[PDB]
Amino acid sequence: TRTVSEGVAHIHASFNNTIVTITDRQGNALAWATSGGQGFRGSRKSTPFAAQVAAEVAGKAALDYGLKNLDVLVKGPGPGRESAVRALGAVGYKINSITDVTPIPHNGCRPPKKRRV
Amino acid sequence: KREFYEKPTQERKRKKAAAVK
Amino acid sequence: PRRRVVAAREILPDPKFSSQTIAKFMNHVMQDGKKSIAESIVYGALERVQEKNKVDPVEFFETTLEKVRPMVEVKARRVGGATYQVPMEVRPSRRTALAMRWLVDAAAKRSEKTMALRLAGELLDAAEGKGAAIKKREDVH
RNA sequence: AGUAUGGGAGAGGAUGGUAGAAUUCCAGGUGUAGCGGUGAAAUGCGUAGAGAUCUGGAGGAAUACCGAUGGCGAAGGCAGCCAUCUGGCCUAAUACUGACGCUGAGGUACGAAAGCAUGGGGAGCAAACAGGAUUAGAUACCCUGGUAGUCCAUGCCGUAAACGAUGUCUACUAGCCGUUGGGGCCUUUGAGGCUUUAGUGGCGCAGCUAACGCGAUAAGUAGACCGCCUGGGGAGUACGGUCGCAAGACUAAAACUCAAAUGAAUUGACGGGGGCCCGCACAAGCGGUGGAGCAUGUGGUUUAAUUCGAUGCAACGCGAAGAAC
Ligand SMILES: [Mg+2]
Ligand SMILES: [Mg+2]
Ligand SMILES: [Mg+2]
Ligand SMILES: [Mg+2]
Ligand SMILES: [Mg+2]
Ligand SMILES: [Mg+2]
Ligand SMILES: [Mg+2]
Repeated sequence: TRTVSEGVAHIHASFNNTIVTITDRQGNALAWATSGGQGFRGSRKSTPFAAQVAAEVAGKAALDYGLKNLDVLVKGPGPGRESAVRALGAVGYKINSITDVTPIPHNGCRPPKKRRV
Repeated sequence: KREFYEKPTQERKRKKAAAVK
Repeated sequence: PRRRVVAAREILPDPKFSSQTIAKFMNHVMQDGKKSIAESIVYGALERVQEKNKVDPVEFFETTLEKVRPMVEVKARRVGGATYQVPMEVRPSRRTALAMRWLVDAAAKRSEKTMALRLAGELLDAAEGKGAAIKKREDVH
C-alpha cells in the first residue's frame, strides 16, 4: 500500500447526511465512507448514530494503509458533527490537531427565502 | 443562510432594549 | 411516587436457617401463595447439594449466588429515534434479584424428575462453572 | 437674523481606481457508489463517472468582525479601502451691516420598492411556468428546475403602515439616571470630578386626557401662518379636466341604503399560547386481554315477530335481584 501514515481526516457535517473522508495532507484521497453505504436510506442518516459507524468503517478501510496520524477538519453544523471524533478516538487513532474549518462567507450571494412551514 | 433584508434592525433594537434592563 | 420516598419492606428470616437470603429466594420461587411447596423444593435442593459435599448450606448458597450476580444492565433511552444502548449501575438488591430470577428459570428449563433435583443440579453446575445460569450472565453484551 | 477669521466630528453627495471571503461554471490529480431533498417520500443528479478534498482560471453581486442605547441627511436614505470635487452642522469671542424675520394659497425641486423605453450584463435568488407530494378537492403553503426582474448608463412614472399614525417657528414652566460632538473650572495629582451648549434615550411632579398615556424632544401654559374633518357604505367611485409611451396618477360628486359603524377600558369563555403542581398518570414489579373452546351483552343480516330503551371516556354480565306457560 501507500504506507504514508499521515492521512488527515475531512469530516463533512450536514443536517441531512454525514460524510467522512480521510486523505493525506496533499489531498489525494485514500478512502471515504458515508451513512448511505450502511443502509439507513432516509432521515435515519441525519441521526448522529450513523456518523461514528461511517467514521470507524473509514478507519477500518484506512487500516490497510496503516495510517495513525490524523488532523480532523469539520465543515457545517448539524447532529453527528462530534460523533466522528469519538469514533476515531475509540478505534485508537492518534490525532495531532483538532479544530473547526467551517467556511464563513464575507457578504456572499443572496441566500434562499425562509420556509414558512 | 437566509434573507432578512431589513428585519435585523428590528431584532437588534429589541435585543438591545432587553439587554438595557 | 412523586412527593415522598417509600421505604423497602422488611422480610422475616426463614425458620430453619434464619437467613434472609434464603427467605427472599423462597419468595421468588413461590407462586400463587403456595409457600409450602417452594419451601420443600428449596430445602430438598439444599440437602441434596449438601450431601454431595458436606458444606454449611447458607454460606455455599451465598458463594454460588454471588458468582452469577451481574453488576451492570442496559437502559432503553430514545433520543432522536436511535436505541442508544447504555450501561447503568444499580444497587446490589436489583442485581441479586435478577441473579435469583436467572438461576430459577435456568433451573426450570432443565429436564429432571422433580424441581428440587433439577434445582440442585443447576446449583452444582453453576458452582463448578459449566451451568447455564453463568452463561445467561453476559457482561460484554 | 446674517458675514470674516481660527478649530472638530460624521455610512452626507458625485466621479474614478482597487482588495479579500463566499456561491456557480471550466478543466486537472487521487478516489468513487450513492448523492440531493422532506413531518415521511418523490420529482432531480450519478459507473460517460456521482458526493467530499486539493491545484489553476472566468464572470456577476454584496462588503463578515468593527456595529453601538452609534453617526450624517429636509425627507426618501446612506457601511470594504484610496484619490478628486462639493454641501451642511457644531464650537471660542473679536469685529462687522443693523429687523435684513416667521409662515406661506398657486408654483417649483427632490422623492423606497414595483413598473415602462433604449443599449449592455447575468453568479446567486426568484413573479409567470413545469413536475412530485398532502388533502374529499390543492388551483397554495412543502420539495425539484426555471424566464422577466434584481446589476450598469440615459429618461419616464410620482405612488407606500412615505409612521413619532404627532405641520413649521418662538417664549416660559419640579427632578433622577445613561450616551454622542464641543467649551470652561477643580489637584492633567490618574481614562478623574463639577458646571455650559448642540443632538439623541429611560422614569417621573404640576398640568392635560374618555382612557391608554404625554410630561423641557409635550399630547402643559401662550402667540404667528398654512393644510385638513363634519355618521357607515356607495367611494377615493362615475363624468369632465390636466399629466403620462403605457400602467395609471391628481382634482372630484350624486342617486340609493342602513340606525348604526367606531375608540379606550372591565368581567367571563376560548386559544393547534407560555410557566408551576398533583394523580397506579409515566418509570420498576406481578398477573391478564388481544390467539383457542364455552357462557353473556351489543352491532349487522334473515324472519310473522325477532318488544322497547341505554351508544367515546361516562353504552355493551346495562334497565333484567334470574323470558319453557
Ligand atoms: Mg416658506
Ligand atoms: Mg401647495
Ligand atoms: Mg398617500
Ligand atoms: Mg397621514
Ligand atoms: Mg413620562
Ligand atoms: Mg381615479
Ligand atoms: Mg339488559
